[PDB]
Amino acid sequence: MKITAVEPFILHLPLTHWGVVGAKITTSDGIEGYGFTGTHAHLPSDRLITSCISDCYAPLLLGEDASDHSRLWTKLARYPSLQWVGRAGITHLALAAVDVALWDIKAKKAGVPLWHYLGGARTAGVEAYNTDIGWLSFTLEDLLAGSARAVEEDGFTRLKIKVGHDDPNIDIARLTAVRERVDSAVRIAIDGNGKWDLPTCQRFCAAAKDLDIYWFEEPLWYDDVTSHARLARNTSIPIALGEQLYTVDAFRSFIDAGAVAYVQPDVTRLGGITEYIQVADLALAHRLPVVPHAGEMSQVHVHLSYWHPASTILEYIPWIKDHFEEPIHVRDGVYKRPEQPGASTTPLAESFTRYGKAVK
Amino acid sequence: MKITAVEPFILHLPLTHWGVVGAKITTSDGIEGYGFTGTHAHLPSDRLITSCISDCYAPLLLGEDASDHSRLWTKLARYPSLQWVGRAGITHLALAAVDVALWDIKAKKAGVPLWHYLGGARTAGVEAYNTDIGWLSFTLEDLLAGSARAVEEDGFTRLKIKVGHDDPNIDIARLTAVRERVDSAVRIAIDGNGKWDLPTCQRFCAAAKDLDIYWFEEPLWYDDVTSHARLARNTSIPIALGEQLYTVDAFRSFIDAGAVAYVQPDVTRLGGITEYIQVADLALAHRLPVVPHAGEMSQVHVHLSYWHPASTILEYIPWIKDHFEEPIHVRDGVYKRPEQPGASTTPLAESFTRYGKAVK
Amino acid sequence: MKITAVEPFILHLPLTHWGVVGAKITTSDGIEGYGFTGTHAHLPSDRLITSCISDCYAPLLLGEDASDHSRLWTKLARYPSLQWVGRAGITHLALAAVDVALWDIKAKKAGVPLWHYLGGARTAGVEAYNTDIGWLSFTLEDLLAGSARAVEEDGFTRLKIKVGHDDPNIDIARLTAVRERVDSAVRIAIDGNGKWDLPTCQRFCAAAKDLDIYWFEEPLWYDDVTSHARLARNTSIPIALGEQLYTVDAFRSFIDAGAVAYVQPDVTRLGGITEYIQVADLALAHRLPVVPHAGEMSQVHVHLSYWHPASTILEYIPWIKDHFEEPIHVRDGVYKRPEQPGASTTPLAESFTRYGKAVK
Amino acid sequence: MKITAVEPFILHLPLTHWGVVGAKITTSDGIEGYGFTGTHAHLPSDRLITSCISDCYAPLLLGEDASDHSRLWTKLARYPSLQWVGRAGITHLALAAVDVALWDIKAKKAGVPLWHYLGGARTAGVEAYNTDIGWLSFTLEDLLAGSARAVEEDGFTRLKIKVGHDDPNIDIARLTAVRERVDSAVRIAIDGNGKWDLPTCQRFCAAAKDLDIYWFEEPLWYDDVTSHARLARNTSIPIALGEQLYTVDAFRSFIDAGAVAYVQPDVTRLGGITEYIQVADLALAHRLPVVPHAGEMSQVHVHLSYWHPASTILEYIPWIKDHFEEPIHVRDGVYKRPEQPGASTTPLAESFTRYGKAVK
Amino acid sequence: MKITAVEPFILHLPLTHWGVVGAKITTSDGIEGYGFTGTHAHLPSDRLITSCISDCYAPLLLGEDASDHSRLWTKLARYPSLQWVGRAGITHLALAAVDVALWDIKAKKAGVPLWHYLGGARTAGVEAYNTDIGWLSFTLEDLLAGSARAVEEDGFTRLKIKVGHDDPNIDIARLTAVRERVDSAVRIAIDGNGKWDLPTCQRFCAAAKDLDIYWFEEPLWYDDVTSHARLARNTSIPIALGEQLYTVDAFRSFIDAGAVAYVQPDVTRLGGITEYIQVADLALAHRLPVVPHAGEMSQVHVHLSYWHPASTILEYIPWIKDHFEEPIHVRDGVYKRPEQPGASTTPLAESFTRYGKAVK
Ligand SMILES: [Cl-]
Ligand SMILES: [Cl-]
Ligand SMILES: [Cl-]
Ligand SMILES: [Cl-]
Ligand SMILES: [Cl-]
Repeated sequence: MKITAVEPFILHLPLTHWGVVGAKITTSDGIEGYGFTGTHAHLPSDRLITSCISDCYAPLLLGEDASDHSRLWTKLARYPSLQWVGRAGITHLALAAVDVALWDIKAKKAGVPLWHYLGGARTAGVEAYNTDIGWLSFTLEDLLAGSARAVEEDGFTRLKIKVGHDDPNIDIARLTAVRERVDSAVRIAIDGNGKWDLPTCQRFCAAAKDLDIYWFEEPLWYDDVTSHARLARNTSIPIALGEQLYTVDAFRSFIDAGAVAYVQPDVTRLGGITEYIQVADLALAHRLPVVPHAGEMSQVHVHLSYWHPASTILEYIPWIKDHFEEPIHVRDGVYKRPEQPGASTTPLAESFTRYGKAVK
Repeated sequence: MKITAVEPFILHLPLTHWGVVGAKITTSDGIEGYGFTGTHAHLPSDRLITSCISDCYAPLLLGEDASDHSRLWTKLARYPSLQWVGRAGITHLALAAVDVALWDIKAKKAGVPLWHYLGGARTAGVEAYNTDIGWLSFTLEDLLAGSARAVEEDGFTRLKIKVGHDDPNIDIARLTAVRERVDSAVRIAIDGNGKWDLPTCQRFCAAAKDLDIYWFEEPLWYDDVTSHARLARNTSIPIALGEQLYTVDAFRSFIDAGAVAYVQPDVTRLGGITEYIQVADLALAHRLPVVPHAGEMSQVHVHLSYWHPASTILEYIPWIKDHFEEPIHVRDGVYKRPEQPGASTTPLAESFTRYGKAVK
Repeated sequence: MKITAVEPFILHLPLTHWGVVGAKITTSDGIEGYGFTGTHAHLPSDRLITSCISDCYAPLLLGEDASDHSRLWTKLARYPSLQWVGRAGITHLALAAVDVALWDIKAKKAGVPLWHYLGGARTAGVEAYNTDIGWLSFTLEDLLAGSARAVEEDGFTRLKIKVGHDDPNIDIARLTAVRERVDSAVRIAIDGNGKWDLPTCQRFCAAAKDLDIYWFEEPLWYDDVTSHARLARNTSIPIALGEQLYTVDAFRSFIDAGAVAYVQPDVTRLGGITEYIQVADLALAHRLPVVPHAGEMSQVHVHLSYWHPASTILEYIPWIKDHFEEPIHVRDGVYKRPEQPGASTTPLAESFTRYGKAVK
Repeated sequence: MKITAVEPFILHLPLTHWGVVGAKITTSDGIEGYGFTGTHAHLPSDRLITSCISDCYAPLLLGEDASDHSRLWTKLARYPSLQWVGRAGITHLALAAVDVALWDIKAKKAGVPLWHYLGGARTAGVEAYNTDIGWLSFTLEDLLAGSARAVEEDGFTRLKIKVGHDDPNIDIARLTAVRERVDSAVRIAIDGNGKWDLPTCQRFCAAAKDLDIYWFEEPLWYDDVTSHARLARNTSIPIALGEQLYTVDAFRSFIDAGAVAYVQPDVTRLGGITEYIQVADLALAHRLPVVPHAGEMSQVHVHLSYWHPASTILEYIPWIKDHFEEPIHVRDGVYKRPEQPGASTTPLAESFTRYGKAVK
Repeated sequence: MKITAVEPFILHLPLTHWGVVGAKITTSDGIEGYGFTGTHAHLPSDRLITSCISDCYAPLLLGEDASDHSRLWTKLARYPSLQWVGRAGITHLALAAVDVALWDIKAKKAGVPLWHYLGGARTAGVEAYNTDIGWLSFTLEDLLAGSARAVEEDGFTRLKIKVGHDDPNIDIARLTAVRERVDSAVRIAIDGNGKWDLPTCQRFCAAAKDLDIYWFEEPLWYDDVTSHARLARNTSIPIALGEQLYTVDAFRSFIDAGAVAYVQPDVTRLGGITEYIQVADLALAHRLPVVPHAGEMSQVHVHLSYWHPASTILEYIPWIKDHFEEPIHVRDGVYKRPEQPGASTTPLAESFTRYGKAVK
């Protein structure tokens, strides 16, 4: 159906805030689709994304058939003046938001949740891992208490804990303490957020040999394929990355080099669901697991991980879920399978009233 | 909707015959989907495929929601007793037929042609190349006359000519004659159908250095990645292959080795549209062109090439088109964009009446 | 001598059953040869193999000199309509059965067991490893009791234990318990049946560093060479595979990549003895050991491992041996050397009466 | 000296227009530095860059010592909320403008042209190549006349001609005609602007074997390293690229892979002069020539090429030079060495009056 | 049957002479097997081989079952004191003679020619190439006359011509003259007998670019794998080698490095038929053609090429054929298929009488 309106929006949601920055696209039948990227919720930079949506993309969308999501992806991504200042960064993040909104429309029009629209479920239950208990800012005391709570009270058996102290031996100590505190059958991944260099990572990985580390996410600088490839060969600890990669080309470079074992596409960083599927298919071809980064707090990725056969487990951070018409939900470490039509990107009406910010 | 019947069929269509061997799948709403593989039309081997469909796959399909095409692909592909004698060959070809039928249903239920269902057109016109004028059995005078007719009367600007004489210099002579006869603006690809070894191909490619060969399809043994990689490095002539590869895994091996430049998935050889899309996405990640082999005489591939953004040109062989509810059609070297709901796999009643063969 | 009859057969033998699916080939002198592949004993899929034998291969065999086993291998394997839907899967499994039957005839006509026909014994005793005590379905209690019995009562000093729980630490625990229970001089190989991905295998292999694992069979997806190559470089635990590979080309890809150390051809998966010997010679060239997978429960492989100089040890599963005219036999962990003319593929006459199933 | 103001500006200069989009930075002593990126001059996208400068970077610059250009590069590039939506694209282009402005200030305060500030001249004369005669839009007669005029009347001995027709043989025809028209001592580089795929490029390069092509710029997709590496090995024609690469990391990937011989950093695409120097030093380490792309129409690059010892020749496009206080000037194919203090980025008042656009 | 005698022999046959140096092995049933290596017919070095046979191998053979050819190969090859001074050279050449004799016995006892014993014919006719017209010692006029006679009078369509002048341009001149004289449909391979170094070969191959050279045999030093690999990548001319390689290990090194395309095992250099088959199987795995070198003047290789499916064409040199009970025979460029029981290694009585030399 024809697109009749494209309206950007900015929500600043409490955890200082997570930025949900995106597009509401309306079609002639009254269906409204939502898509968004994720930000640090600084208004002036959020507005660069919304300005791209309203000022650059909206004119390319109005009057077009929203059903043509593949064709429209290319129309926007390859628009010469925009790709000139793009292929990555703010134009690509704005593209992601539009793309997700178009898929939300497709599934809504079909009257089904996105995982069903795409071809059905590949599992009866997508297992979750809890990231929210693992932030680097936590004292050891608080890291331990939250980890224990997640496992002993909330039924998680998979956690992700941040590392990245200047001296990685501090992280060895923290992880050692967590390993002593929780049951051995708890899986523990770690995440360095690109903080360390190759030699630092080599030493840390050797020192972590007995800690049963599930994966090491973003150990090295985001755009440095070779360091990751060298690290992967130097340790048995699996390397995970993808959060920060904007394109299928970047994923191909990392995957083909053996620089990543756990592939982490993100519809808010790549060009939406469209480019996500391309990367997930690339991972499938290599028989590598797809574990997407929660740039949208898993609101979209729950669908993709219920559907795409290379998927395994799914990141859980509960910050924003209750602000959506269909919150993600985890019970005893398993994601509920979505039921509502669309991609569960639709915020509650009150979310705009309470947390919305002016785009201009 | 629930699957209520699965009926295999065999057509032996004249050009000595082309085998259209597949499945008609009916759902509770009365919609009928068709999918098929392509064979040499020998009844006893055709019946191995249909028996797999009726005796092995039908029990796994009846009562299932046809909408769940992704889940059902896995259910059939990974059924233990079947994959034990599978992963390639008969079982995988039967899987392809089923998968295509499920996608035909999906697009029929949506009321749109498959290319539109998938997200819209990536081009206003898919250019064709004529393979039917180039068979190795043609005398030089007939090769010349047909090549010239296709170009000068029928408006093709792209041809594919078979090679594969025991002495490749005979093929050099034939191609030299065609090049002299037709305008220089005619693109001419060639196809060896896996007939030669590496050294033979090295010599031939060097001898063809001035013939402006667009690509060399299946120069070497189908399962030999390394020979293709070595050939690709030894010549500037691009290598095309894929029509004999059964799995995404095989395509990954060839693509990552630099053993193929023109990637040729085939929904009749891979596991249908489902696996085709995975391979096309893999090619996209490498920025390689997707030019599918006409194992279904382009009835399905016309949709996929109109849609998938890595697609370029499309093989044309006119043998069976007139036996379909929506025949492919090429005018002035360009494929007509399909209009009818479905994947244009539905044959006419006359085809079954005149050319249908008993499956048991 | 001329082939006068080709008759497929299906036996379902108790361990729910193992399928012995093959061909009985009769020559003009009254000699009858037997060859077979192995299946899960599901009648409808077994019949695809027998239908290939009767409907496609028999016409190509009747009247031919059975002595010409090499020429006939090519005649069947490369028959255009069949290789079109082959190179792997059901056509290739049917080929294996025919090939083995032809070799059984050759040795029977010569009046000697196959290992002697081929050129004599390379060892005085082929050592066995017991797989039958190691199934993944066994409780730890039963795994321990059977392992202990095999070693302490039955004289095995080599075992193979299955792994592949979703959490490999469960397999670490099981193997740790077995290692504690049996003497240190017991060799223990493991087998994952392609269940895990690369990062999972890396972690498991590191965690198994002190368990003295003899080899790790099929750790990764069967058609994924690169993951196996990366794993092999990441651990000192040797990688074994081949059970699932249909062709010499696939073996070459794995072997040349350093993706396999223990080479496991199988006459029931490859194209019979003919293709087995090619793969064993390929392994010999690389000075790698040949340890064939018991797809025929070692009835044929006992001959090949007594003869081929790259051979080392031999898998033992006792399910079907007593149904043959010359059962394999293991005493104190050593295979008896076969005595009877042929390839010990001939079932007892009563086996057909008791366990035979109609092919049509 | 302390930064007291940061003012973005947008110029749309006629050649349909070239966008000069940047920042004027004022220090407490009244010195004004100018820096800019280059765009297609579409106001709504230009404003994304200026908004980043005013809304995001200005608060990080005001009150800082402009002398600290290295520290300030890092402060802006790594500001967490900005790098989160950056590392490339809009934020990085805005960073480039700021960085160039700070270097302009540095050289102005020193009272010398930038090439002198940096350490003096590596050559008595930087030779130019004329790009402006070679646009793909030119008819053959106009391509010929302009190429000949540049050489025979204006004293150029180096040209760059666009390629990129759908059929590269049209480009072969055009280049053949130019080669026949002009003296053999004229160097002719070509530029495909990322239009073709690997196989197309292989065929074209082989067809251009006798045309004495100096380099082939951007033959392939900008983010595809492997295709460039494979092409570079397949032809003797040198590959040039860099004008679309945003980071030193991307340049390292291409250079180390042997995917580029002529390295083309651009201060308007990389993070200014600061990052340009890093890339030029990387090229120097590989003994590869540095030939920067004219994203700033060589106003800045004339300094960098006069100075950096890996520099060779310099692109010339005359579109905007007359709008600057110190226009580039080429006589007899040689660039004039800049004389005025600064980086020759200061535009004339008339340019703002006639071609300036409102940023908000 | 038990071996009752082992008698070495030396024949110096005229073409200055070719040395046929080997073993006659008698079994208890009176069957006599013959096998031999090929030498330059210098008596004192020939006697080293015969002394190894009589003094070292005979004691290991007497009383053994000749049927056990595989076991006996190992017994002799690995005898510690012998392998200590072996693995190549004299001991291995003597081993070859013994091995061939045992296979001759095997086929004689079976009452069939060796190609039939091994499993039947892979072709209706093995094509020959004439080497005897191409010796480096021939003047150009004699090279021309003989090449033309072979083609125009004797019906050869395949020739091999020696190269190896100090200045390879003399060889270019000779080959150019032959190419001008004979029809273009004549295939012409060349052979340098290890005379040149890598750079010399690179220049020669480039100079031969238009001479349609079928293969370049032994271009480089026999034990230098890397030079061959580098040459093979530098030219389209195929590299052939193997006639100087003693072991399967050496062949594996060359084949896996891409240093050979035409694989040339020789039963007189490798350890007989036994090792030849291993190498032929290795070549088959790589889909490379097997074209054995005539160290036994094709008396044995005619069988192996009629049988082994990787075989293609066969070298022809007529020097010694008339001295055998079953001479090779070539008519119209095709080898006669052997008919007599055995491996056609049995010499005529006259050969011993006229050309036999005392071994002690
Ligand atoms: Cl996982
Ligand atoms: Cl194309
Ligand atoms: Cl072993
Ligand atoms: Cl230069
Ligand atoms: Cl050949």
